[PDB]
This record gives sequence, structure tokens and C-alpha cells, in this order.
Amino acid sequence: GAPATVTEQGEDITSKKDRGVLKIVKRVGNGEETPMIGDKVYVHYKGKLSNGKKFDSSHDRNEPFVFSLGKGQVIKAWDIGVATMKKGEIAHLLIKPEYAYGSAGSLPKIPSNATLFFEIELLDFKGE
Ligand SMILES: C=C[C@H]1CN(Cc2ccccn2)C(=O)[C@@H]2CCC[C@H]1N2[S@](=O)c1cc(Cl)cc(Cl)c1
Repeated sequence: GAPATVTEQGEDITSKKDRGVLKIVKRVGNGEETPMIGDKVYVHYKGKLSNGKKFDSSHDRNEPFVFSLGKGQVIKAWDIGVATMKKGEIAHLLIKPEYAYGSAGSLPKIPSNATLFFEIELLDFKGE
């Protein structure tokens, strides 16, 4: 399925080249510009654990998730990954725990040492 495919066929987008965050572009977005640090970014996403369970979805809430890029308001992989996306792009990310919740995990659903899968859509990005 999609998690296996990004595991086996994704591109390493980390600065360290440690394979901690792999990406596939599923839908090409608009033009060449990616967001800049501090931009307000609007995303839709779904996340799955390695046991196949969906653990989160913005679609199911009927509202996007909004954060300021590059500020550690999200897991490291999201700051790295969304920074690579164009407006309108849909991507898959496959994230080792060092770029997510590490050994701590995150109650209630994310265990220790969890590799995570996301599908993300970058809806919009704006400076403030
Ligand atoms: C509102 C949910 C955010 C939570 N965070 C930031 C964060 C803040 C505080 C505690 C744990 N994570 C995040 O960095 C990432 C990426 C952005 C989307 C969501 N998460 S994960 O999908 C997530 C989903 C759910 Cl249901 C619970 C948790 Cl602990 C984490």
C-alpha cells in the first residue's frame, strides 16, 4: 500500500541524508514557489501508524490544520516536509521517530518509537 511504497520508493529530503523523512509527490502543485519560514501554512492531512491504524485526519474535522512554518510548532518532519511543497501539492511522507515523537510517543494513539505515514495537501501559505 501507500506506506510501503513511500518506504521503498521515496526520496530522502533530510539535510543530514539520514533517510529519516522520505517523500513522494502525488500531485504536482502550482509554479515553483514553496513557503518561507514563518509563513502561515494551511494543510489537510491524514496520518497512519505502522500497524495500519488511522490516528488523525483534518478532513474528518472539516477544517484545515494551520501552523507557522519552521517554528517547531509541529514535528520536525512536518517543518522539513511542508517547506518542500508547492501550493496545491499533495505529498506522502514516511517519517522515522527521530523526526516525529521519538521514544516518548504521544498519547493517546502514538506509541514509542513510531514510524509515521502522512498524506499532506498544502492548501495555501501566507506571510503575516
Ligand atoms: C493538532 C495535531 C498536530 C499535533 N502536532 C504538534 C503537537 C503539539 C503538541 C503535542 C503533540 N504534537 C504535530 O506536530 C503533528 C503534525 C501536525 C498535525 C498534528 N500532529 S500528528 O498528526 C498528531 C495527531 C494526533 Cl490525533 C495526536 C498527536 Cl499527539 C499528534
